[PDB]
Amino acid sequence: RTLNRYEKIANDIDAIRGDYENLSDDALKHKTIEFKERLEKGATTDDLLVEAFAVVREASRRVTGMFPFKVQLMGGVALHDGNIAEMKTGEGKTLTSTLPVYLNALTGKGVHVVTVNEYLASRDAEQMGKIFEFLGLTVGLNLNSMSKDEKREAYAADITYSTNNELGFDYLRDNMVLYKEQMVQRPLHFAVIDEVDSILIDEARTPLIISGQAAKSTKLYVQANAFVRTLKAEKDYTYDIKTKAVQLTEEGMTKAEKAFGIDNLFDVKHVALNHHINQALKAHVAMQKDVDYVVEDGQVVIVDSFTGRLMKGRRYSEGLHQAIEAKEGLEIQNESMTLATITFQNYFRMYEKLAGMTGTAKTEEEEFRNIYNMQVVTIPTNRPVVRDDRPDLIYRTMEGKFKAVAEDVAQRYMTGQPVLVGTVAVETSELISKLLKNKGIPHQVLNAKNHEREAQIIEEAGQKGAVTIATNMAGRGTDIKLGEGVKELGGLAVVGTERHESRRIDNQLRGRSGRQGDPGITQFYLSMEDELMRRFGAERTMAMLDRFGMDDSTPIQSKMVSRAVESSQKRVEGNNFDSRKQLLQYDDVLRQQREVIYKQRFEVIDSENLREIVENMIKSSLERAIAAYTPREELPEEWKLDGLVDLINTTYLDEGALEKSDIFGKEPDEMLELIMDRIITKYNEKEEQFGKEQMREFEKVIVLRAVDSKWMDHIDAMDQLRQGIHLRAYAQTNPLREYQMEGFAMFEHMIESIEDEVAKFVMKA
Amino acid sequence: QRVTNFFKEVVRELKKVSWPNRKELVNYTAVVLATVAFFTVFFAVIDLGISQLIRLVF
Amino acid sequence: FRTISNFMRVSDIRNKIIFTLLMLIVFRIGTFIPVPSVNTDVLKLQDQLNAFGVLNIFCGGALQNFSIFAMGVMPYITASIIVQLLQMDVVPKFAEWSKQGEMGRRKLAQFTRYFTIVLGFIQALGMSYGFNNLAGGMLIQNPGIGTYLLIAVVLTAGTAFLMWLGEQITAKGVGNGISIIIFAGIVSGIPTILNQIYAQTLNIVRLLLVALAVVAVIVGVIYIQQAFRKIPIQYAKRLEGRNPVGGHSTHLPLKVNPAGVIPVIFAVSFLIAPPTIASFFGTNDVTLWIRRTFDYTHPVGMTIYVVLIIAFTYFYAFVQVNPEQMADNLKKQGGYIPGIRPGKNTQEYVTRILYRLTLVGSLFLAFIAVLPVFFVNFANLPPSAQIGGTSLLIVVGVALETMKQLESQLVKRHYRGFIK
Ligand SMILES: Nc1ncnc2c1ncn2[C@@H]1O[C@H](COP(=O)(O)OP(=O)(O)O)[C@@H](O)[C@H]1O
Ligand code: BEF
Ligand SMILES: [Mg+2]
Repeated sequence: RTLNRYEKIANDIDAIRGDYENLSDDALKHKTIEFKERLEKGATTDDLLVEAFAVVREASRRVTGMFPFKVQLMGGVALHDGNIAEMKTGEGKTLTSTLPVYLNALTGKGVHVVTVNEYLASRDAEQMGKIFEFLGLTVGLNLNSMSKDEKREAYAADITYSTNNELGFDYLRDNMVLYKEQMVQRPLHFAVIDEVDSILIDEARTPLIISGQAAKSTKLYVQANAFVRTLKAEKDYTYDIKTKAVQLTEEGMTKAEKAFGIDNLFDVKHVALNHHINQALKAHVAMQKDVDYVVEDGQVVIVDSFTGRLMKGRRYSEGLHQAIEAKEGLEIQNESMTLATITFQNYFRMYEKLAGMTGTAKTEEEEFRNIYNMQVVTIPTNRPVVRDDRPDLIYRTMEGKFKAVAEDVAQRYMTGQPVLVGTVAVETSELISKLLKNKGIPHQVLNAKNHEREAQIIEEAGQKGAVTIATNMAGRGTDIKLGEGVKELGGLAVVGTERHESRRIDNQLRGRSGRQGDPGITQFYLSMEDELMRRFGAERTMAMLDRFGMDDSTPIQSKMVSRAVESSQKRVEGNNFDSRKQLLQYDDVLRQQREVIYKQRFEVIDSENLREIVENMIKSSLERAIAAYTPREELPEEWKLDGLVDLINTTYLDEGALEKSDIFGKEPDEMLELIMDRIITKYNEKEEQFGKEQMREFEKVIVLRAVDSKWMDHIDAMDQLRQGIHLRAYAQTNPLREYQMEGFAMFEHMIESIEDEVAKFVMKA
Repeated sequence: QRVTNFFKEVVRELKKVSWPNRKELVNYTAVVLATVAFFTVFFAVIDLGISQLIRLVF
Repeated sequence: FRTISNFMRVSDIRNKIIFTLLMLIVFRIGTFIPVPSVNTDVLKLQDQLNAFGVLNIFCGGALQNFSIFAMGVMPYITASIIVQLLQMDVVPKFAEWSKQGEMGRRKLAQFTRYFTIVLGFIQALGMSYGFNNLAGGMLIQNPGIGTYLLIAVVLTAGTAFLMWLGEQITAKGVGNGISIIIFAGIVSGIPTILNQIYAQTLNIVRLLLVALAVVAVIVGVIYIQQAFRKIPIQYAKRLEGRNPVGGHSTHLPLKVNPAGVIPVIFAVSFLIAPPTIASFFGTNDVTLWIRRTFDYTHPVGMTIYVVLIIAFTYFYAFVQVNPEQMADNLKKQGGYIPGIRPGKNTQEYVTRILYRLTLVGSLFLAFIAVLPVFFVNFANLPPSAQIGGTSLLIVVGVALETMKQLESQLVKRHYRGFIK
């Protein structure tokens, strides 16, 4: 059992922090130099662990006033081992990140501390960077707004604080550079992932995708948007509430074919019109305004589903963003084109060491074992949870639930206890803010749109008589501190208003209330026309909401609706489980291909002579060109060798240098050797006249341009294959094996095209 | 006479089926006969072996 | 051949080939182990030929076996086909369990395992009692109900052990598990059949003609089994720019024989049920007439057999493919056959395709099923052979599917690169 090992190491650190206490600064900052030279002579980080942890304990008490508890040392040892430290919400996970981050930044290779958003990254960077810069290391903070030089300074520091999006995008942009000295990241060494279950379980359902702008079309967006704006929500389309899929009906298809003058919408010449009609339908019906996006400064800005904040650079793929901009009446932008793609599983499994800490890991433990080979370690609390988690108050309608929520917030405001109401969308947050505006209750709102005042709102949210309505922004890592007298009122009642997509997320909201042994109440007010119940509730229990009556002043005191609420949430969790499993194995196929391509593109970049690489490319292209003619079947002179001579003179050997007589009646390998040594002397004349390093610049540009263009086309073709592959499961094959085999064939044809393009552009230039 | 029209449709349908060509037909028959012959010999040999061991142990 | 030397050069492929062969040796070892109280000498005296072993007899023109694996995985086969027939609008709990996803599928798999144990018990009781009646009451010593339930629970334990062995040889072995065990049962019966044909023996050229006809029927079976009618499918939810190829296009393949071998299950249940219900009534005139006309080695019974194979192939092709569920899935995921509206019109389009393909597949299945009668009659073979029945289809299908699984494991090593 490892937990007794963690307790033993924590007691070791306790004895020697007795030893480390009476040391001045410049004698405690000297311990970093001492550990660095002991780590360069012969020691490992595992031998230095107790002395480094005692130095961080003393330095933290000297800087921040906090002296880490022994459960924080247990979580630090569990993070140094590469495990997942599941300390509860409020327990002190930021100091327990600073223990193994200091221990593993002494070797000089760099530690990445990953968080969920940029508020938490900047907050932790400020406080724990005060600790680390006392000790003598360097803390960079990698933000979305920085330039490449500031990012390179942030990654060159000893400890880098960033969010998971910026790490993924920096990796993807480092494999699109032309010079090696444009890469910002160092080799990936250690990642401490704060809120692991958000990053590695929840947000790992999505890939990071870097796009680049393609040509602009606008007329079909306005045409399809003007068509869909007259379309009668039940006769001409069906909106499926379960999976938010909007489809035309046969009346709507008839009206579409009449409005555009076409005869069949489902031809292969009207696939662009059908795509524009479908994306205008999804933009109108399935994408509600203040729920899914916002309109800021004449632009559609996406509100993130997990973090609940605006994603400024990010745009919807496949023409949905342009359909939303046509719907809103804004300027329709250009299309896009996927340049690079990675998932968070495949990104963080490149990291040579991976740790993590969260409050809510234990239910996902086997997933952390199957993918990341990380073991969830549960840490004690050192002070018991006095937080009061009351059961949910289920109502019939949303108007009755919101009247109850406003009445609860009103009667907690009268005593002086601070309230934090937790919604999800921006529009329900504004609805409940106007529900408290009349009733005369002064509040703050923390939406995606109110992100500028966030650090101010959180500093006032725990005062006496402080109502804060907050979306997903608050309920993940936000540390609300209680004001004077608030701990006697049982401070910070969290009033949730909906169930989220897992028990982990609403446990995180309750964790905003708890906060290390302080009192707190967490009441959830659900409803029966909540979006979780409407979308994932089973159709049996969705029939007797007339049986419960139509009053909504008192909650439904049943036990069949509580089973329905829990089963709907378990249905969402199972759907997300299978969706992230599917994305995992199919991006394992693209992960193998991408790792081959990116490793060889990098060693094209830092190779100070490319003559052997380009000559092997020309020889492989030439062997395939020889074997494309000259087949094994028709040996005696049915070999069409003047066509091969024409191909060599059009691709390799400048228009006159080969005749039929040079390769007449030859074996394929001896004509290969004849053409190959003619190619070598032509290359040597090119390298003589062209220059020596100028020739390397020339063919580096050729090779990298070919690799980039064929790899973007391969990402597109691989996406199209993954569209049709379940239809391949209709023929009683395994469709994953069909995906792997067709992806291998597609990849090898892509590499043959890379070699053909490089051979042609080098030899014929 | 609907049935002769239907049989003309069946013959027309059989020309859109993607039948295996002669190279993969010969490769498939080689794999099938090799598997059947190998497992015939394999099962005869282990029946003889289990029979001798059964005669030893009883 | 080169490819079987390429398999044994990869360590993982060779590892699971060797594990599969060890599990087949385990299966054969257990097929030599007798049942508790079954008195093996009267069993070995019951046969009409000379098989190999003491638990193998040649009864009814079939190599019967009365070890602890006497049932094989046959209760698992009949439990799976019953559960699959119950999913289709008969039991509603199974319908919604199938509609749930990969976790309601686990509920259906759990029910199939418990139903397998129940059906294995009932089949072991019927089998032990019927074999004891065949021997004249002499097969089971101490014919009390405690001995029958001991025999039934040990045969059900043998079948559940074979299902565990199948789970092993599909987890850590070469391919599918139960299919490899079924293949092993058939081709382990092959050598004693060859020994009977040798012990029988114009005759040398007659057996050469028989072997050439067997290779011809194996080629015809590979030809029909590997043939797909590929319906083109167009998806209208991605832009598909920048010169789409058209070579690896998306399509929907329908087999020519989509049913498989299951029509012969239903046809032989229809052909064995009147003789058993007439056997409960004792010998009469109409009992002997029912026994005489429902025997498919004579042309009235063979005609009823062929007609039922064709009719159940049509039924089970439309159960297996289900063009209405196919049309709804195509409409929901946004695909369409080019030219055809994605609702009812694609359902009746692929219904017409399925009528024509099912005619060809049903005639092939009926011909394959009544081929051993013709080989026995017009080749003077012993009736032990059953040479070219539906076991031929099972053997060809398992051989080809395991070969494709192995080559798919092989190609993950050959990712070249342009540098090399
Ligand atoms: N050892 C300690 N002594 C005193 N206060 C601490 C200690 N560790 C953490 N805290 C405080 O407890 C709160 C826990 O917040 P935080 O660590 O952000 O929670 P989480 O563990 O969810 O990230 C912080 O405000 C921090 O100031
Ligand atoms: F940052 Be914690 F999980 F409250
Ligand atoms: Mg935290």
